[PDB]
Amino acid sequence: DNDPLVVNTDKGRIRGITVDAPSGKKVDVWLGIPYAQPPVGPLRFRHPRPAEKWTGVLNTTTPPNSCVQIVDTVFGDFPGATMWNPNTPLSEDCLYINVVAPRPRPKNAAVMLWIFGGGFYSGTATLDVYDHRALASEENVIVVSLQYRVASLGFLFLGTPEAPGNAGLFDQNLALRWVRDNIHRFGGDPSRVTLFGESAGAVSVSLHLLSALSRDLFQRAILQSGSPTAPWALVSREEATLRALRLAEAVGCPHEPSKLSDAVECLRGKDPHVLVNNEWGTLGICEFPFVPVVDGAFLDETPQRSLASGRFKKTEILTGSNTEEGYYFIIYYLTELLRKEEGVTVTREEFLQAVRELNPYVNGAARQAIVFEYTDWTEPDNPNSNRDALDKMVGDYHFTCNVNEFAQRYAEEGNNVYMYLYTHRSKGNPWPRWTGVMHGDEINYVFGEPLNPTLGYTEDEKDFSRKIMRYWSNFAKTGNPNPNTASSEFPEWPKHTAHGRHYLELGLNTSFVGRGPRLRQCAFWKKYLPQLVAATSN
Amino acid sequence: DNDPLVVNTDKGRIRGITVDAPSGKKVDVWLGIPYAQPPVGPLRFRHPRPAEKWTGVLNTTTPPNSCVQIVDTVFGDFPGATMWNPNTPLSEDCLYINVVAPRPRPKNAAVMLWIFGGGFYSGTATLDVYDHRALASEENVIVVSLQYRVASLGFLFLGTPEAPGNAGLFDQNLALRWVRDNIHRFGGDPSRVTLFGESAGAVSVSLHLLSALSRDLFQRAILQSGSPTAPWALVSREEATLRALRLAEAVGCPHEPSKLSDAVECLRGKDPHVLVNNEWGTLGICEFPFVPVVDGAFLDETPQRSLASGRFKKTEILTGSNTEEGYYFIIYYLTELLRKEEGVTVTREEFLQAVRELNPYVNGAARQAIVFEYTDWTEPDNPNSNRDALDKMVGDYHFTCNVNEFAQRYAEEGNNVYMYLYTHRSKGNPWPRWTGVMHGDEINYVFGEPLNPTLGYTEDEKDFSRKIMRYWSNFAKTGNPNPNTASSEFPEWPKHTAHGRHYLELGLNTSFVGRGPRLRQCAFWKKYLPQLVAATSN
Ligand SMILES: *[C@@H]1O[C@H](CO)[C@@H](O[C@@H]2O[C@H](CO)[C@@H](O)[C@H](O)[C@H]2NC(C)=O)[C@H](O)[C@H]1NC(C)=O
Ligand SMILES: *[C@@H]1O[C@H](CO)[C@@H](O[C@@H]2O[C@H](CO)[C@@H](O)[C@H](O)[C@H]2NC(C)=O)[C@H](O)[C@H]1NC(C)=O
Ligand SMILES: *[C@@H]1O[C@H](CO)[C@@H](O)[C@H](O)[C@H]1NC(C)=O
Ligand SMILES: *[C@@H]1O[C@H](CO)[C@@H](O)[C@H](O)[C@H]1NC(C)=O
Ligand SMILES: [Co+2]
Ligand SMILES: [Co+2]
Repeated sequence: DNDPLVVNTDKGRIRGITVDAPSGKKVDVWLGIPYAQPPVGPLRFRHPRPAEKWTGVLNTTTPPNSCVQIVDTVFGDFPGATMWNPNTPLSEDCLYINVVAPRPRPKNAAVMLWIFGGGFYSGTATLDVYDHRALASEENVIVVSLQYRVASLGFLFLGTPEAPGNAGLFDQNLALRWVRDNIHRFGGDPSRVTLFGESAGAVSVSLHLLSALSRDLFQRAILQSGSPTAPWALVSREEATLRALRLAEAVGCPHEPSKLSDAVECLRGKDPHVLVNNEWGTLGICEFPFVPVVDGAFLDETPQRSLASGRFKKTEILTGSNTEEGYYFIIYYLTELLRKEEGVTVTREEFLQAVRELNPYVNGAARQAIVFEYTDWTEPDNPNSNRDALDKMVGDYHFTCNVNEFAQRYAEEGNNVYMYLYTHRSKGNPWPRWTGVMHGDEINYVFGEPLNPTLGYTEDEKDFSRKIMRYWSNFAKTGNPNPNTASSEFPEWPKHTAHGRHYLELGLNTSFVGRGPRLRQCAFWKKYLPQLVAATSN
Repeated sequence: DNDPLVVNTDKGRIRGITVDAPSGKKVDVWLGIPYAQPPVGPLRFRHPRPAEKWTGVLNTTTPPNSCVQIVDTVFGDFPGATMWNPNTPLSEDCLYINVVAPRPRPKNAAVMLWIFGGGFYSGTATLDVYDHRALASEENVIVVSLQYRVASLGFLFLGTPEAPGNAGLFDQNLALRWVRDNIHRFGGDPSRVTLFGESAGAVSVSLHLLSALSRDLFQRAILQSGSPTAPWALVSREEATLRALRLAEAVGCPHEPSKLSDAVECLRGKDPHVLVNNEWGTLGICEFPFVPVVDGAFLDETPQRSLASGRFKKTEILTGSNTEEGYYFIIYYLTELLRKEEGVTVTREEFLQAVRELNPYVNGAARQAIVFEYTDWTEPDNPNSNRDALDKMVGDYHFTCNVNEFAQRYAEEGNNVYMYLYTHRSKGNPWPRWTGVMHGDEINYVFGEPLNPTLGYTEDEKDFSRKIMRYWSNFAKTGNPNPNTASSEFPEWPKHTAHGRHYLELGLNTSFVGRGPRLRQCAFWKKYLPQLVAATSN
């Protein structure tokens, strides 16, 4: 065909469509490309099979079905909560890819590949926050995104072939293989694939750097507020086996570790919606029932041992955190304290009880170390500072410091690292003004949501999106976010070197280069408190 | 006599002398006024008796004998060390008072009463650094000072009547009773006696607020680098007996706790220089062999209990610290490392060894907390930063944090407190460059030593001296260092209130107002580490 919209993929022909960006610059899109067999019936829980080849021309004009997942209804139809809720029908047949190329169609352009986040229980590529048209057109890159299986449906583990674990990661892996085989046909370069993700998506990106099966499938990596050394990122084979049995028990299935065939058989027979709804039992803050696991094929060691020994992809990294990571998770957890309303505060007594609840696995002498490290000693009983203390202890432990470990371990092995601290509140932010720069706020600006003027983003926010979109794309192209010839509009992002630990603050009216971020609080979590538990355990 | 230089005291007459203050201005001085029977022979170690009345007119014109103590000759003749050594001849007959009045002679002026410091083992009022002429003449106040017994001669305890303890403080108490009975005859107000001291002199001054015996002998208090809850300020009455028995053992006297009369008798017979030069056995950093004790008369409870209950004088307080309180004591103690020379530094392993030797009583799980709290996580193995960390751990624990606690409890019992942080180096400081603003560095400036034209102080340093001399004298006069009308050259010193905890930075080119200072580091020593040791120690 002389038509550019039709593209001969390795398994068949697909017809795309030309779509207007919100900027007014046209782009070619291909939405809902089948990259794998629908994991249905006996294929549930297992690793994906490549899609059966088709005869004729399939129209890839519609956003695909999202994977079966729970829906966030705790705050009803609250725009800040519902923006992450899935916007396409929930189906087990969710294994699809979306490609968006700029106009005119490039030759061998840099490929930016988005892997979504939702604590490995939720999320989808089809959300409007992940719109590719801005990032593609404004920066001249092939923006790609994929669906992977989430929750128990993508991460059930029993230490058996029929529930081998990491099925969601192998979904991502098979998509990376697809991009390598086919993205050149859409105007991309297979050798310049940059993986970028947020939260569990950023964790996923880090596991792809560590893993052997995906070591030769991409080039560079961006990691927004996530890393493979996070407490929640992985779970042990011993605990993962028990939770699958708990799921079977809760759903009404045979749930004995002696005979594990009977459990999976009926689990595959159950409705996928009742399966996901009965996952959440008694779990603490920021720990998710079904997440990645050290299986043997994808990963054959814990990410710490890979990181300690130095066994990871020798490539550039761009990573970072936000100032208020914890609040989002302490909103959904701790519901009675921290209500979704304006001007909430925490009294010292309420703060003292929260460290017990937010850290239920630590002795008591360790809990004394936590109350000292996270206290505003200028005004110890300040209701606003005590609320802030809760955000930081959760945010540092579960996100910021784990990004720092990963980034610092990449630095002192020779690779160039570029750390950010995202410090900006959107002017019309639906959440309370005390919540600050929450986990996932950066996403709105990296994907060019302010360039859509039908949303009421300011002029400086539009300039700020254009600013960080360049850093992201510049890095994906050449391995440096910095421009070729420096500018006042585009300040210097220095390397996060091992000896220096520098980072660039990302905000409206700044270019402040700090060091860390928050090295003392991370030193607490990663060095001090571990040996304090080791000392006081006996 | 209508001659003004003579004054008929309660025990006789004395004649003073007119002399020039270094500046050029003229003052009346009365040097070596006896206030006690020489504590000689039977009266050694016991509390002082008042002076026997004399006939005629005593020529009170020569500076008094310094009390028996050791001479600092580890560095030989280093000007920075020899300035604290005694400049008048050593004698047991040392219980004298100095009075210096400005001209024209006032009528009912504020009395600024100086108590010196030397770890309760050393010091004298006659030192050229404590030059009263400049202060008196510049601020129009009656500057008074006194000689109190130091070392074992001043503070020996065996729990007997013949060695009751606190003789040095009872010397000060009697000296305060003299100033109350007599200072109206020199032109001073007995009701406006403001005590002021540094190091152990500030401790002394602080205990006078606590004490029942000296409660009604003065008005206000100024406290430089000192506090009654300092670890070195007092020792236990249990320990202090053992200290005396070890001193008796060293000199060759009976050291049997069953028979204490033979010990004190034998000790009374020995030469006073033998006694002082055999006190320093195996004592760690910032802990002195003979210091104050809870006796029953001067103090009938520990300073911590009196602060717990609010049992102290209801008045104003002007207290503070310097930035580098520790180095001075880390130079003399621990001399193999950190020696007296330019550009010295401490490596990580030397820091790790230093924390063991500067805190040898803690259990090791506590050492991990100290190293964590006093390491620069920006650059953990920086030799400069590891050195400064040693200054702080000693400077905080022994000085800064006890000053803060005393100011805090005062502030939150409704008293008007004023906190400072002295941050200024003399331009011609003989000590090394790395030492910074060391312990007792402010004394030269509060006493008006920069106004001496034979010395080479800068004109900015002369202004800075006149600046703080005004604050001090304003406080002594009114209970507030800030001037009435609020001058532009004199910045606002806000009250160190219980809620805010504001302190003024005292430097050349700064009027910076902070919080604390070092509240986080003081919460470590006073809040966290105490409950750690109790958690860990079995
Ligand atoms: C989309 O697929 C459908 C069916 O698989 C096709 O839709 C038709 O194609 C042409 C497009 O100009 C028109 O006749 C109608 O829109 C549809 N007619 C019929 C008979 O199906 C088509 O192959 C694909 N879309 C396009 C734009 O080619
Ligand atoms: C210091 O004391 C002396 C002796 O009590 C005072 O009297 C002087 O005594 C000497 C004898 O050594 C006579 O030569 C002088 O004439 C006396 N001096 C005066 C001024 O009368 C002496 O007055 C006292 N010192 C001062 C400065 O008055
Ligand atoms: C913010 O920008 C303004 C000029 O637009 C300028 O004052 C400065 O760069 C920033 N403001 C500060 C640092 O107060
Ligand atoms: C204090 O420092 C500032 C720096 O901005 C300078 O302008 C000023 O001249 C300094 N003060 C004096 C008295 O020199
Ligand atoms: Co059962
Ligand atoms: Co013996």
